[PDB]
Parts: sequence; structure tokens; C-alpha cells
Amino acid sequence: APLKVCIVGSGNWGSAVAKIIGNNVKKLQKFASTVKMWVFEETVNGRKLTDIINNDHENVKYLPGHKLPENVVAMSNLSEAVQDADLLVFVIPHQFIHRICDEITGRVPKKALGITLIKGIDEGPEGLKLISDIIREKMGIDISVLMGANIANEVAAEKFCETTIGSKVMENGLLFKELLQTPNFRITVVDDADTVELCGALKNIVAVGAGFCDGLRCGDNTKAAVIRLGLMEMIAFARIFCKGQVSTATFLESCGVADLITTCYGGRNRRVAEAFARTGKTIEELEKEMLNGQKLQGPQTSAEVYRILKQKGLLDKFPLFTAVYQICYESRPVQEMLSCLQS
Amino acid sequence: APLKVCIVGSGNWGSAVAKIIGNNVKKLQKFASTVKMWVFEETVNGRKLTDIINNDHENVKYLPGHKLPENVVAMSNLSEAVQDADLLVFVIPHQFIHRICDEITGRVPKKALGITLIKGIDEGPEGLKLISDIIREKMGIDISVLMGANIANEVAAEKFCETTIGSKVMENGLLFKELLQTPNFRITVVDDADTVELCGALKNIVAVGAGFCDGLRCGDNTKAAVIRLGLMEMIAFARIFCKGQVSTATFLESCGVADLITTCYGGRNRRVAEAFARTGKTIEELEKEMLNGQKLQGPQTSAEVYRILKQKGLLDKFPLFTAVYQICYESRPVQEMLSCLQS
Ligand SMILES: NC(=O)c1ccc[n+]([C@@H]2O[C@H](COP(=O)([O-])OP(=O)(O)OC[C@H]3O[C@@H](n4cnc5c(N)ncnc54)[C@H](O)[C@@H]3O)[C@@H](O)[C@H]2O)c1
Ligand SMILES: NC(=O)c1ccc[n+]([C@@H]2O[C@H](COP(=O)([O-])OP(=O)(O)OC[C@H]3O[C@@H](n4cnc5c(N)ncnc54)[C@H](O)[C@@H]3O)[C@@H](O)[C@H]2O)c1
Ligand SMILES: [Cl-]
Repeated sequence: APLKVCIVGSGNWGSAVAKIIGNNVKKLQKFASTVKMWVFEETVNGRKLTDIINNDHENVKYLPGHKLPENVVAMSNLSEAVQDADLLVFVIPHQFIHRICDEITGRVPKKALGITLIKGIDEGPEGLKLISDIIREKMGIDISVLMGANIANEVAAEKFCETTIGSKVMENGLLFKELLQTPNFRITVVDDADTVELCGALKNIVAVGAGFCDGLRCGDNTKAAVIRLGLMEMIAFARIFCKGQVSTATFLESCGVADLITTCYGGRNRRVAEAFARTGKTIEELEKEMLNGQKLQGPQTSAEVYRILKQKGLLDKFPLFTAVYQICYESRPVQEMLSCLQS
Repeated sequence: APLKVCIVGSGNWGSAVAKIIGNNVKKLQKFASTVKMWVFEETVNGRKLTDIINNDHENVKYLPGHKLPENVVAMSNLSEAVQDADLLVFVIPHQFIHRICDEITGRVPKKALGITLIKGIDEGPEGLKLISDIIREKMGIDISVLMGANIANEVAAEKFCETTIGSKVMENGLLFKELLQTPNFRITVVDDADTVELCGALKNIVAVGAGFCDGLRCGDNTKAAVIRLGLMEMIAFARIFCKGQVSTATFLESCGVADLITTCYGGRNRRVAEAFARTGKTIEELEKEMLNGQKLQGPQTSAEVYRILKQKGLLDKFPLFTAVYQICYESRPVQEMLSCLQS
């Protein structure tokens, strides 16, 4: 029986992966040709967004100009989208994952497998946790992970890229690779899911810093320095936060050095951070004016990491991460991004 | 007896390091105020370059719009600049290094120390030969290495950056660190000089690859994959050809990941590779046309690497390095750069 795929989310990345999945499932027996996608209903240009997608095959708000396959069906009722799904693709901004999980918690088939593409970490009453763990604890299903150098708009343009699937049960990781891989979307599967997921979260901190330096007209040598110092802070953080071993090797997968590079040159965090450094407006204000409903995560993540590093007594060892937080939230002059590199 | 410093070379990067050394020397009791710099003599606007530098204090041809300190003295005579030298900074395009040592072998104090900033490798009889060894064997002095994310035009503008000094005798490495460092030029000293040097050479192959992808208008995701795949090939080459064990950590210094980023985004190899892809002119043509006497190392290094790898039956393990060679010299269609990222 062909495997029914359901996409929870439909934003910039959500839509680009719906395009990928739509065309892939059409050419494999293993996967059901109809792909259900949950769309948080919005009215755009006087019309329900689900209707725009189903009738015109385009998410006009979050992926303008890119046609989606007709076999992707938008759905406003999360429950109806979820029931009967064999594969669940969680591709939604971190700040909505809680409300979505405990809406479908126990209304999904017991045997189903999920993959999370969400970049962020969850701060809750029990502390800092991987988003994947929240989905595990609340859904009771196996969860793999997909993180890589995947700027959505370039993927939708069918430009070559790579990504990393992390999966503690390797056969599940390989199934998702069959679902998602493309000649221009090359996938490596590794077992260290936590380090893969954590890379995708932390890299957005470094992108905000990188964007600040662009605001100061610093150039390529400085940005490379920021990327490199940032990567070292990512590894050092993982060694502390992570359960058991953490191999440097994982940081050389797409999820690590590669995602850090594209995000710091072409990501949305970078662009808003540069605007912050030049205009003196607030992040929140710039987010609303610049991104047409799309969601940053770099600053929020910087705040969560800063808190845990402060609790652990370790801020002095993480000058780059702490600088990004203090410039975002505590009025530290943006010029001091340069300062914390120097010493 | 304050140490007398001398620079062999005067191009884009040489003028930049000569700017740096001129300032740091005046402000340090350890180092002699006046700095001899060897300039291969040329006619610019009807005048000897040497005369331009010494009268106007500006290498108008290779580092235009930056004043070189008055205490840096241009010298046409290579023997003069060299005799009495304590510290020797070697910063010349790789192709000329044989001609240089042949002319000044046994004309330098035996007590003197030298450092190589040259990026590339040399054609040897039993495979891989490093430029630093060709300098050691002919000059008979200790040779340190300096490699990092150092686009000269940005360094000269005093934009923040890092480099890595590679140094088998650490005291030597530490000396050149006191000489060369500034608040905007942060130096780390490591003792695995060969890997550091080898990163410097190989990264220019990846940059030609990245330039080609830019030529095909591939985007940031694709470039991040090229950098990433290039880095793995760099590590894999070093593990095979370096004398002794090679640590991953070395590649996370500025000479590794950082130089790869800055070079693939802002370097001269990338820029000419992009032109190669778009115009269909030859590499040599575009060098003469675009760089006003400045020199590429990327293609040449790729040919040197190709011959080593062919002889040893290793071409299959380095598809990125091989593709770059084949596009540059064997008329392989440039669009096949992508093809070999997919496999
Ligand atoms: N876009 C990219 O270039 C890119 C690339 C790789 C990974 N990612 C990651 O993918 C994840 C998803 O991001 P995206 O780009 O698809 O989303 P997005 O930031 O582009 O878009 C916002 C989405 O939020 C949803 N939304 C807004 N309010 C909501 C509410 N109250 N309840 C439920 N949903 C609501 C909307 O449906 C909308 O589609 C993020 O973790 C992001 O970091 C993004
Ligand atoms: N320019 C940079 O941004 C940069 C940065 C870091 C490292 N490097 C590396 O450092 C080294 C130095 O390069 P550069 O930028 O100073 O050189 P360059 O290519 O910019 O300049 C060419 C120079 O070569 C010399 N030259 C030309 N013909 C010669 C000949 N017939 N005989 C002797 N000398 C001749 C000239 O003196 C001229 O100044 C290279 O290995 C380069 O790859 C360059
Ligand atoms: Cl100047």
C-alpha cells in the first residue's frame, strides 16, 4: 500500500519542500501520489490562501512565482490532514510547534514516521530541549531530522544543493532520503541526529553577527573570521549540551560548515541584522516590515543560548554568541561585534 | 642589535604586508626601523616602479590608493636587499620562486630566519613537493609559513582578519607573530606548518571551481556545497600526502575553512573562473586582460595535483579537483562542474 505523506507547514521552506515532494511522489510506487499539506488559513488578496494554492497552484504569499504540483492539496483542517498519514514532514516555525503538536497528539496513526526540518531550540519549564524531543514526547513516534545549506528560494529555482538527514534508526533516514532526494537535492544520511539538528539551530546566531559586520561594511575577510569563530563556538556548545559523543565530522556535513556559509551570505537573519546595524530600528519592527510574514529565529536562539551559558558560568568562553545577544537585547553598540573578535 | 627585516616580492599582497611591517617596525624596539623591499623592476607611466614607491610612497600598479610607510625602501637589486637580512618574508607568485633562490642562494646570513606566504605547490620528482622545502633546501635556513583569510585589498584597508602561522620551531613562529600582528590582523601560531601551507595551496583549486559555478549563476547553496566538498577533498589530500598525522583542527584555523570562504567569495581565482565560464576566452587571456599583471595560482596547482593523482591512481577519490583541471586544460564543458557535484 503506497505511503501517504503529509506536510505540516506551508511557509517559504514548507512550500519549496512541498514542490520537491510533489514531483518525487508522482514518480515512485512506494509513495502515495496525493500529498496533503496543512495550511494555516489566511486571507490574501481577498481570498482564502488554501483556495489560492488549490486553484492556482502557488503559495502567492510565502513562495511567490513558483508553481506547486497539482497533487499537493492545501488543507486548513490540521486533523483531517493528519489522520491516515504514514509520513509526517514537520516544516513550521519553532514558535508554533507546541500548539500544533498538542492539537494532533494522539490523532495520528501509531505506526507513522516523522521528520523535522525546524531550525531552533525549545526553551520550556524543563529547560532547553531539542524541538525534535518535544515532537517525540508529545507524538510518541520516531523522529528524524533534515538540516542543510538550503536557502528555500534557490531550492525552488532548482539550483544544486545538499542536505543532511539525521536519524537514530537508519532505515527511517533512508526512507526519507528516497522521498526527498533529487538530482539537484543531494542527501547524506548520518545517525547523529542531535548534533545535526543543533547545528541548524545555532548557525542562525552566527548569521546575525555576520549580518552586523556587513552593516559595518567589513568585507569578506571579516565575515570568514566570524563564520570560523562561530563554528568553533557551535562545536564547543555541542560538547556541553549534547548527550554522549559529538564528532567533529558532523560539523563538516551540509548541516554544519555549509549551512553556516549560505546562511551568513544569503539568509534572512543576515539581511535583517544588517538592516538593524544601519537603521537603528528594532528586530521585531524590521521583521514585520521586511519579511512579509516570514519568521526569524537567530535572535531568539541567541537569547536561549545566552541564558543557559549564563546559568552554566560560561559566557566568557563564548564571546561571539554573547555579543550577538547583547547587541540584540541589551543595547550593546553594534560596533562591538568587531571588538569581541579582536580579543 | 635590532632585527633587520626584508621582503622579497612587492605585488598586491606583498605591498600589503609591507604596509603592515613598516608600521609595526617603527613601533617596536626589537625591529629595525628601515625595511628593504625587493621590487622586480618595471616601467609604469614612463617611470621605474622603484622610483614611484620611493618618491610617492604607493605601489600605483599593484596596491593603488594605499600609502606605504616612508621607512619601507624599494630596491631593484635583489642581492642588496638580502645581504645583512635577519628576517626574510617571502611573498612572490609561486612560478618565480626558483629564479629567486637561484640568484640569492648562499648570499644570506646563515643565522637568518625566513617565512613563506606563497600559495601553491612545486613540481617534484617523487610527487608532492612544498614551496617551503624548495626554499629550505636552497637557502639552508629555517622557514615558517603564513596562510589565512587575507584578501590584500581588505587587509590594506585595515579591515579585521586572521591568519595562521605554521611553525616547526615555535619560537620562530612567535617572532613573526610579534612582527606582523596588529589589532586588525590576528595571528594564531600552530606547529603543523605543512598542513597549513597545503591548505593555502589547495584552496585555490576549489576557488576556480566556485567561480565556474558563479559563471553558471548557481547561487549560494551551490557555492556552499563546493566549499564543503572542496574542504573534504583538501583534508583527504593532506592525509595521504603530508608527512605525519594531520589533525582536523588545523583545517578549522584561518588557513583552512576561513581562507576557502573568503577566496571563493572575493578572490581573483574566482573572478577569472567566472569570466572563463561566461566568455569562452582562455585562462591566460583573462589573466592578462583582467588582473593588470597580478597572477593566478589556481589552475596551475590543479594541474600539479592532477599529475600526482594520475600517477598514483587516485583520480576517482578527488572528482572536484579533477573536474577543475579538466575544464581548465582539457576542454571539458564548464557546465560539468555541476555534474561532478551530483555524483
Ligand atoms: N526559508 C528558508 O530559506 C529556510 C531554509 C531552511 C530551513 N528553514 C527553516 O524551516 C522552518 C520553517 O520555516 P518556513 O520558511 O517554512 O516558514 P516562514 O518563516 O517562511 O513562514 C511563516 C509561516 O508561519 C505560519 N504561521 C504564521 N502564524 C502562525 C500561527 N499562529 N500558527 C501556525 N502557523 C503560523 C504561516 O503558515 C507561514 O507559512 C524554520 O524553522 C526555518 O528556520 C527555512
Ligand atoms: N593578493 C592577495 O589578495 C593574496 C592574499 C593572500 C595570499 N596571496 C598569495 O601570496 C603570494 C604573493 O602574491 P601577490 O599578490 O603579492 O602577487 P601579485 O600577483 O598580485 O603581483 C604580481 C607580482 O609578481 C612580480 N613579478 C611579475 N613578473 C615577475 C618576474 N618576471 N620575475 C619576478 N617577479 C615578477 C611583480 O613584482 C608583481 O608585483 C601569492 O602566492 C598569492 O597567491 C595573495
Ligand atoms: Cl593607507
